[PDB]
Amino acid sequence: GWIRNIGRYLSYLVDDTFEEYAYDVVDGIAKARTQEELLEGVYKALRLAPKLKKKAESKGCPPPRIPSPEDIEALEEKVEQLSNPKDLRKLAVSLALWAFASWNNCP
Amino acid sequence: GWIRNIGRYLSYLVDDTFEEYAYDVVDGIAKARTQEELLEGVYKALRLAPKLKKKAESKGCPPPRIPSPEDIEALEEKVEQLSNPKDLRKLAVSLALWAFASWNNCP
Amino acid sequence: GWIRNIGRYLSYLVDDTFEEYAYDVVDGIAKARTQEELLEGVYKALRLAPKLKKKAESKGCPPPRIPSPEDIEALEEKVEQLSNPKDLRKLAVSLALWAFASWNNCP
Amino acid sequence: GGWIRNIGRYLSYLVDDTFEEYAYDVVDGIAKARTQEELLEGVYKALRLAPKLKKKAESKGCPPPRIPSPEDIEALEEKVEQLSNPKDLRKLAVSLALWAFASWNNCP
Amino acid sequence: GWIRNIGRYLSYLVDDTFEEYAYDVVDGIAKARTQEELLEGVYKALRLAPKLKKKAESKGCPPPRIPSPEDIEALEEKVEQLSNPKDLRKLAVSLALWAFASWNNCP
Amino acid sequence: MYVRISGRIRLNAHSLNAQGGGGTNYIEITKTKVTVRTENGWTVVEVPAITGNMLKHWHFVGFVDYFKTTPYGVNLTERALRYNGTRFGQGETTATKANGATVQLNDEATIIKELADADVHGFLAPKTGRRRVSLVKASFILPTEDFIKEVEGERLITAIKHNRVDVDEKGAIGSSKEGTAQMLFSREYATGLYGFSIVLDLGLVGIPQGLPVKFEENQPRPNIVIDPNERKARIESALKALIPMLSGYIGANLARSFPVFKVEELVAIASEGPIPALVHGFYEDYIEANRSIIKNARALGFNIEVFTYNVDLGEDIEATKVSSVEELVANLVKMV
Amino acid sequence: MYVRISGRIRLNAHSLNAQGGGGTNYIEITKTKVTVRTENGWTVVEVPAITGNMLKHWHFVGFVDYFKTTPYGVNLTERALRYNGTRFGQGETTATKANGATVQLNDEATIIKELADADVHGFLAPKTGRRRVSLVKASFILPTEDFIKEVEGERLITAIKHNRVDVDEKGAIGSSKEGTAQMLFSREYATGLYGFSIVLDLGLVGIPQGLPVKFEENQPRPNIVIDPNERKARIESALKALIPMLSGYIGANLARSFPVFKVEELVAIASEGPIPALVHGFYEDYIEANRSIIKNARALGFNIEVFTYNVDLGEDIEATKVSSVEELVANLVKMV
Amino acid sequence: MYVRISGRIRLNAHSLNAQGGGGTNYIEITKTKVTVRTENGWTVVEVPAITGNMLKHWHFVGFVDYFKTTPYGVNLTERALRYNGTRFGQGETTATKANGATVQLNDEATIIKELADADVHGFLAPKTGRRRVSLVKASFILPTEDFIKEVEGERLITAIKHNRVDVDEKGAIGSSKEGTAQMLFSREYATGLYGFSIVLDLGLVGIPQGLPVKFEENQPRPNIVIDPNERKARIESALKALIPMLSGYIGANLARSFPVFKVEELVAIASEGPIPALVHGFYEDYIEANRSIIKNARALGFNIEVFTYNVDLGEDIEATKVSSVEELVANLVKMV
Repeated sequence: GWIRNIGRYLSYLVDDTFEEYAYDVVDGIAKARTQEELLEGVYKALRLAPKLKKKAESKGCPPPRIPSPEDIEALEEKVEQLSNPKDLRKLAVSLALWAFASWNNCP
Repeated sequence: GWIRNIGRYLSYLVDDTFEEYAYDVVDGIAKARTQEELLEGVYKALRLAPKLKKKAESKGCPPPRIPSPEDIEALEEKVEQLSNPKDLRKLAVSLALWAFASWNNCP
Repeated sequence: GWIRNIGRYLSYLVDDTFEEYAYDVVDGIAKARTQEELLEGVYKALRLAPKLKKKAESKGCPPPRIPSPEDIEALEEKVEQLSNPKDLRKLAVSLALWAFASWNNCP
Repeated sequence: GGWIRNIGRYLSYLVDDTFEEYAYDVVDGIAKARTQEELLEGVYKALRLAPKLKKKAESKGCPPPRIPSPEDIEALEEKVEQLSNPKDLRKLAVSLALWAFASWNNCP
Repeated sequence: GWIRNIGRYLSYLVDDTFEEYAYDVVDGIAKARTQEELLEGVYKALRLAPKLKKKAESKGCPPPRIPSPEDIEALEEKVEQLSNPKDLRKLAVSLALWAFASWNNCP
Repeated sequence: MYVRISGRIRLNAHSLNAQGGGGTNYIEITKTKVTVRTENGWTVVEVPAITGNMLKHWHFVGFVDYFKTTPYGVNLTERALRYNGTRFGQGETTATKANGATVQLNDEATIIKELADADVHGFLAPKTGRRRVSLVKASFILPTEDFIKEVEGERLITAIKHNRVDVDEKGAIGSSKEGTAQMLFSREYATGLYGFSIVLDLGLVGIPQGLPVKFEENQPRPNIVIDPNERKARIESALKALIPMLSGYIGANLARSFPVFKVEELVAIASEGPIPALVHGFYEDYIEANRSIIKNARALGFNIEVFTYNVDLGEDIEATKVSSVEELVANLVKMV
Repeated sequence: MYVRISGRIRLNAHSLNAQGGGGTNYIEITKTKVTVRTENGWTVVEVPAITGNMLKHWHFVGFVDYFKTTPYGVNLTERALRYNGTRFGQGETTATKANGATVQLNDEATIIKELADADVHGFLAPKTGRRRVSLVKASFILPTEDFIKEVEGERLITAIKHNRVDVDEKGAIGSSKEGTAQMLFSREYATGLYGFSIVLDLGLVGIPQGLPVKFEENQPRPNIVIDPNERKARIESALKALIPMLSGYIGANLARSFPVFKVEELVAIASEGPIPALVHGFYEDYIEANRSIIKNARALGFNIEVFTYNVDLGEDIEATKVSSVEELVANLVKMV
Repeated sequence: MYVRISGRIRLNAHSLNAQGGGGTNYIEITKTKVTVRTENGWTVVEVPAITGNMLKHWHFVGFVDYFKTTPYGVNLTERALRYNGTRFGQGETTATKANGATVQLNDEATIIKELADADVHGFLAPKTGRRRVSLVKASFILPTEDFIKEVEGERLITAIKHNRVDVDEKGAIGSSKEGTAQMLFSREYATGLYGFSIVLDLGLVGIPQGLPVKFEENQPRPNIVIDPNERKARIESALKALIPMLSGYIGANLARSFPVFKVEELVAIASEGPIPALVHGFYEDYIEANRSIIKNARALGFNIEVFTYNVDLGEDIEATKVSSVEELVANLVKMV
């Protein structure tokens, strides 16, 4: 449920075979407690897309799959109806947890 | 049984020949009261992947075994349905029962 | 058989030499009533395994017999069918009985 | 098979003099072993006092107590495992409970 | 045949010089259809050792003698094969019979 | 006026009525064997219990305590005033009244007239043969059966060691050679949900059992050797003697143990005529048995009164809900 | 004058009444079994507790501490000055006096008129056989039932290991082979919300148990063998002895633990005539029961005075709201 | 000078009283479980703490430090000069003074006469059997309820990991085969706002515990074996020992941690006679629990004199508004 594409995108900036390794965005995603800073963090993570797209062809592997605009839009109405911090931070830490795994980014 | 694979990775960070000794995260995972605490502990344990990736080869050891992205799905679906403190604590302690076992790594 | 190894490890926490007298973990394991108490007592007992490993060479004693991953990864599902405390108390007392035996820890 | 006397020698240290450790409750519980679970519990309670006697025997010029070997524990475990009938469980419990009261020459 | 040393001990619980008058043990050992109740009765009689020894100590006359451990195994190594009650009687009744004799203990 | 009481009382950390050791450092709590039905067939289990004799002694103590305040408290025994439970041991023929007067033992009526304890709790005079059965009956105190069913035993007992700190003028423990008295004894403490049943056969106070009736012209009448005020005071004191039973004054070792002793539930019946005793609270199915045994008894034509605390008794039974035991004794003393 | 106090207190990081070590490196607090409903049948759980014997001894310490400043403090046992709870021991005939004189064990009247601790806490002299029951009864201190029920197991006893530094004259640390002493002894510390049921009767203070009343002219004349002013001073000291008990001066290992103490609430009843003891605060529904125990006892004819600390006890009950235990004992000492 | 002080201190970034760790690379701050109401059922939480043994030892260090300067400082044990926490060994019979003399371990009057630390902190001689209750008792240092409850999680401890670097004469790090004595040495660091309730029964200093009070002619007198000037000097040193306690000289790891320390608030009471133990500051409403423990205490006849820092304590109570800690000590020592 709209949780694996964003996990793939977050992993794409930490996994190997790349050059842009920015732990700041993934670290701040886990350590999020209010709506504004979480939205700022996700937007900052998404702004790294053009660099990844331009470096994808530098190795010949398939380009990273940027999450679809509908997936990005769903987060707005998925977070706007959460008010308690306990459930607000659960998704925040799940997003960061999904970034660390052992698949293949691109052959 | 879907836990020994991640348990081996957990044991990789509190044994010798790897020089981590991060007892804090293991204790946090084992001594977890709410599911948010368990998620945070697992996130901290999984955070130290890249540090242990290339260090094993530098110390002449086989690459460590990150849990496959499949088992994160099962862990998340289990923690979603476990709300009572009893079963949640049982799962949390069972995750790190063998964190200090005698796994044969780096022969 | 799968009880003698764990009992051998447990006997290391109370004996001559190995100056770490931890009767609390043995008492908790023996007096455990539910599955969670037994699991947390076992985790507390195994938390001292690095201490025994470090203290083995500090006194010239042979290295302690850390329980293998196999016996624990069998004991966990051995626990997860006991719906009555009567069948759990016998397992707990069997686990904790070997802690006070005349083992040759430091020959 | 000969280990009954071995464990009774240790159990006798909880009742005799020159030890100041009069733990009659554990002896009575072992002697009143209705089922195997609390029989094992009584044996564990008796074994819990082993460090006290072991360290206090040398504090009064007496030989250390003969703590039962792990072979004795294995024998007790296997005897309990095959016993699911109180008929022989009563006599088994009384067998090692009776050796607690004996004129052992612990301190010469 | 190791009867006098235990006969005197059983007489200790009935002699007028010891004002405790525990007739239940004598009846229990005398009336014993099978093994278990005879063993329980002799154990009950043996359990009053501190009472006798440091009640006679408080009286001044020399303390009673506990039966030696040498013949303790003698009773159990013979009673095991006495399956037939009729042949058990010949000693079951005699154990109580020797307890009602004179046995001058202390002036 | 006859009274029967039964119910369940919760106990915790009690050491009431131990064997006392006598000549050892171990103070064993008394044990008794009771029969448990069980789905596997009837079995026998050893459980801690309180003998009825000591319960009766405590009832006598409470009776004396609440009878001294009565203006007629002069009719008490010297031994009774000291809570001495013995009554006219062998070889003696005279009783020392609390007033200092001497009471002969050749007649039962005189004894019951001048001695309240001998009248209420009965007496025996082996030298002269005069006997009088007690008017209060006490049953044993046992853990209720369903409690044993639920706990699967657990041995329900702990042993706690208490020392005898013997500090001399020099502050030393000694070595058993100077005269020191330092050792370490131990006490057995138990708990559980016990059941109790007390029978108050208060219908012969002031009435000798040799000639209970007179038949002046062939009609029954009580043979009372005391004025009615004395009988009323004795009955009221006996009824109030149940207060220091349901409050926690039951048992020995009250200085150190003092059982926690909360009453859980109770049912009491009271009537002038002879009434069958209720079912003792030890049995798990005693609510329905008591309900039937009071309903049918009232159906026969017995003018009984039923007081219930923390028990429903249904709705057909006309029973009074009593909030606490002192309210129960107040209701009892309201009806003579 | 009889006074019964029961309530709930909060303890943290306490290690009172440990089971000792017997010369070993592990010392653990006393534990005992209790029974709780837990909405699933009466289950038995083992919880830490401090025995009533130790509480009674600490009450005696408070009493002997507050009795010295009284001008009548000469009448005291010399052994009691150093807080030695021995009374008369076993093989003793003459008891030492604080002044320096000697007291014959017999003639209980002399014992109670010359020794004050024996007057209040009773004594036993087995050489002759003299007995005097304690006039202060202390109950166990268990964690309250609802706390155990709502904590859902999850044992709350923590074993803290704190060492024993042994710096030699050369500044070296070794083993027993060189003559040193280096052990890392461990102690068990606990917490929780406990209950206390201190009950103490002072109507027999200075009254020998062999003859409580005199009957000079057929009247219940109390037999006071001491000066009435001395009796009043003794009662006042005993009542003020609750100042340190409920302020944190109860238990062992006060030097290194000093239990974090706070009285959560309590209720006390005082009367001149005998009264039922209040139910312990260990049970969840004690307060309501106590309300009934009060409400149905005043109507029976007892002049019971009731004091509460932040306890509502409903209304229509003559209860006094005491701001603290000190104000409570201040109210109590006025009616002596 | 039965002085009781309790208050809140903001202990930030400390590592006092770790768990030792057996010498491995990970060592953690000791933790204990405390109960908090949370307004929805009492729950126990595990939090860092400072054991009272550490506080007592640091009080002893301050005492000897401020007693050496006094000219009466010769009477100090040799082991006490080096701040050795031990008092008397398991099997030693003699003690060594600062000047090198020998002190016997019998007749504790001379022991407390010739030794200062053993007089004010107590001792224990297992061989001879001498003992002395500590005159200074300290409680645990726990985070306060109002703080522990409003954090709602917030594990506090951070576990900063700092390791030793080792280089040989060739500037080589080395490996495990050469050792090089390298360990990671991870340490736990905590924070929070805590409370302390140390007490000092200093009025008994210089008095043997065997005969605390002597009787010249039926009148009490303190048994001051030492010179009164020596007693005053010891009292002054004991009072001034609190100065390097509320300044940041408590706990361990001072060479690296030295906690960022500040006293948030405190209340102290000196008085002259035995007085109630002041309740701990760990509870949130302790100030109110103190405002009702000293306002009414003065009504009973206690000459309580109270000093307060950053606590209102009402207005009707005559409380001296102290501005710091050492001038609180000055006010305390003004009355010697």
